[PDB]
Amino acid sequence: TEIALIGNPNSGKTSLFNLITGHNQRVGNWPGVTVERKSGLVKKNKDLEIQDLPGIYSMSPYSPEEKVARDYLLSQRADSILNVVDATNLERNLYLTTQLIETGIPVTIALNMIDVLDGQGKKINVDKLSYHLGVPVVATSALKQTGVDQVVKKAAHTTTLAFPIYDDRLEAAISQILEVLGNSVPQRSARFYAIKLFEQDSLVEAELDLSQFQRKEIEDIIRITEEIFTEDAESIVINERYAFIERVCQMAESHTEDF
Ligand SMILES: CNc1ccccc1C(=O)O[C@H]1C(=O)[C@H](n2cnc3c(=O)[nH]c(N)nc32)O[C@@H]1COP(=O)(O)OP(=O)(O)NP(=O)(O)O
Ligand SMILES: [Mg+2]
Repeated sequence: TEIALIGNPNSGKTSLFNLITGHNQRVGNWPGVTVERKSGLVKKNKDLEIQDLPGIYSMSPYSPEEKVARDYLLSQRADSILNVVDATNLERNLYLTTQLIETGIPVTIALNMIDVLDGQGKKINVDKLSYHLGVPVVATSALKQTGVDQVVKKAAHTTTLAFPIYDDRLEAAISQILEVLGNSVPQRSARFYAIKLFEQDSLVEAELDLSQFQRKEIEDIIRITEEIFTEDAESIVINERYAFIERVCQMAESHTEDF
């Protein structure tokens, strides 16, 4: 079982990797430490091979190091994404998370640096956060060495799909683009690609070898949807992503009992 450590730079990926595998890979207090993939067997379960990757802020990234993690993800090798999330910068970290879920590779969140959040006198409702994100979440600290074995066990158990649901009208366009795509994208990641094409992402547009006919249909779908939303395609998706994350964070900061 192949488990990939994916998350923003400086979120504690390698720190967790080292704890999990017994390795002593490079860890530092600045973003951009890890620059290539490192594999290692999980000590407590030798059937699992975990992968340390350079940090990434989104799936439309701006450095060669970020490209290593993106290419790795879209190569379809991973069985599990162990998404390492900085608990003290939750909203910013969840941007990538929502794109990761869209790849259809099951996501498990290591809600890391929980000890820092503790010292800030702050709290995250782990169960609400997991419920609204539709993924398992385990609070971890690579510093205090807590939750680490638990989150790996959980990630492993996901390899044996709910996505963030946006505005109906955007969902209608994503479904239309999915139809146009057919088998021209890997089935598991289809939604990730459909959304990126809606956004007119340069990388995805160059990567996929779509026919003129597919491209014209997608163009027409985008134009129709922009007129429906009275907003440009790029903004539609970014805003939907932001609104989803905002709702999620408000749930995550809510410690009231649900009756
Ligand atoms: C006391 N440690 C720190 C507390 C706050 C900010 C930085 C540090 C620090 O001395 O450095 C690393 C570490 O110990 C610290 N750290 C990691 N996990 C925890 C954690 O769970 N709690 C605390 N307090 N600090 C943690 O964060 C820093 C980043 O860790 P990684 O290099 O593992 O991050 P990455 O995701 O692999 N970056 P990249 O390769 O994608 O560029
Ligand atoms: Mg690292």
